[PDB]
Order: sequence, then C-alpha cells, then structure tokens
Amino acid sequence: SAGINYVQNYNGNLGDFTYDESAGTFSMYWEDGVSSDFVVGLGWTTGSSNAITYSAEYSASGSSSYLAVYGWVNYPQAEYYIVEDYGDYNPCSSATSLGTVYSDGSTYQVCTDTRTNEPSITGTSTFTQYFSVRESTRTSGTVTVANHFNFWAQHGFGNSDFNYQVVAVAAWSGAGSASVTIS
Ligand SMILES: O[C@@H]1[C@@H](O)[C@H](O[C@@H]2CO[C@@H](O[C@@H]3CO[C@@H](O[C@@H]4CO[C@@H](O)[C@H](O)[C@H]4O)[C@H](O)[C@H]3O)[C@H](O)[C@H]2O)OC[C@H]1O
Ligand SMILES: O[C@@H]1[C@@H](O)[C@H](O[C@@H]2CO[C@@H](O)[C@H](O)[C@H]2O)OC[C@H]1O
Ligand code: NA
Repeated sequence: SAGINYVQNYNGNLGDFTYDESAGTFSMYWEDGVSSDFVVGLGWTTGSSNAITYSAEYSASGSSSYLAVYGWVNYPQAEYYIVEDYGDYNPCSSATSLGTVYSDGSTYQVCTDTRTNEPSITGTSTFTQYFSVRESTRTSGTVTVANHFNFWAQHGFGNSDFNYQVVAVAAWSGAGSASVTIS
C-alpha cells in the first residue's frame, strides 16, 4: 500500500512459508519442529524510524522463537530485534544488559552482544546485535521504532544507513505456527 517491497527468507524451507507482498500477509508453519535456524517475513529494502503496525496470530509455546521487528544497519554492521512475543528463550538472559526502554504501553528489556564470523547480510562477518524484549507480550499493535532506535543509539547503534526492515517470525528449535499482517 503502504508499502511492502522486500521479502525476508533465510532458510524458510525449514518449515512452510507463504507470503503476499501486495496483501501484506505472510504465514509460517513449523509444527513438525525445526532443526536449524530460520528467519522469515515481509517489509522494506531500506528501513527507517517510521512506526510499524502489525497484526499476528502467533503460537510458539515450547519453541526458541521470536515474533519481532527485524532488520540491519549497513555500517557499522548491526542486527536488531524488537521482540513483541517469544517462546521459551529470552535473549536478555545471557546477553549484556543495556537497561529498560518504555514504548507503546510496555517496558522492554534492552540487551546487546557481539557475534563473531556469523551469517550476516555481507556473507559472514563480525556485527553487534541489539535486542528489545517486551515485558508484557503482545501479538498485535503499533511499534514506535523511533523509540527503540533512539535508545540503542545511546549505546553505539548506528541509527542511520539502514538495510532491510521486516516484521519477522524466527525460530531455531522446537515447534510452532504463525500468521501475520502488516498494516
Ligand atoms: O491455509 C492454512 C493451511 O496452510 C494450514 O495447512 C497446513 C498446516 O500445517 C502445515 O505444515 C508444516 C509443513 O512443513 C513442516 O515443514 C517441512 C518440515 O520439514 C522440512 O524438512 C521441510 O523442508 C519443510 O517444508 C512444518 O513443520 C509444518 O508445520 C501445512 O503446510 C499446511 O498447508 O491449515 C489451515 C489453513 O488455514
Ligand atoms: O538476511 C539473512 C540474515 O537473517 C541471517 O542472519 C542470521 C539470522 O538468524 C539469526 O539467529 C542470526 O543471529 C543471524 O546471523 O544471515 C544471512 C542473511 O542472508
Ligand atoms: Na506499517
């Protein structure tokens, strides 16, 4: 419409991935469970601080999984997740804590860590990860991206030179199912 021009499809063939760029809808099924890591979703080839409104039916109980706003910064290279709902794994349990940000009716746990020679948008490289994890989880609403971006910025996040930006469903162990719409 508004406004999808990018499809995220990292190892989506681990499960069952269907999408519609025009409708702004995608679904992902991994009920048989997943052996490896996948990240799928819809969005834009260049991200911004514009708010994202999403609606999703998300079932990832007993699954290391995220329903999240997902994207990259080109340089310095950074990967980010604004996690709205998740399964059994919270990234801020092991990662370096950055504190708390408040956005859109809930506090988010903010944490960071550094991946060395891991799969990236530039093949395989060293990059910083930024996580925002919602305290009281939801599967629909508006993500004020600007709020998270500005908070991360105070901790080294580039806050410019963005690559793609998507509403994504990710999982790397266990079983689940998801269906999403981007307003
Ligand atoms: O329209 C909706 C239908 O799509 C949904 O129908 C079925 C729901 O279950 C879906 O199945 C998937 C199938 O893929 C598994 O994945 C494969 C897993 O093993 C891998 O080796 C392989 O590469 C993958 O392709 C996944 O675990 C499992 O969840 C099935 O596709 C659907 O069509 O029914 C309701 C309708 O509203
Ligand atoms: O766009 C793709 C990225 O999604 C992928 O990044 C990995 C996705 O899974 C995450 O758990 C990892 O932290 C991350 O390295 O890299 C390949 C790229 O094409
Ligand atoms: Na939107």
